[PDB]
Amino acid sequence: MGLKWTDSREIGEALYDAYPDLDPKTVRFTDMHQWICDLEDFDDDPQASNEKILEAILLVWLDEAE
Repeated sequence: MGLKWTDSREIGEALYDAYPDLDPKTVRFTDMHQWICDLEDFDDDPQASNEKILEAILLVWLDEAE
């Protein structure tokens, strides 16, 4: 039981927490999925990263970062 796809907010905060130096506008779904799948705390499904799944996480990263 780690970071879950539906739990995009906790993930968004995780991303901004670990990567406050990175701008979520320049971060694409691909790039984000690399780091989010690289997360040691991440534990759900590495393949079911639906676009809107990654998008929700990207959008919340935008929300937190700015």
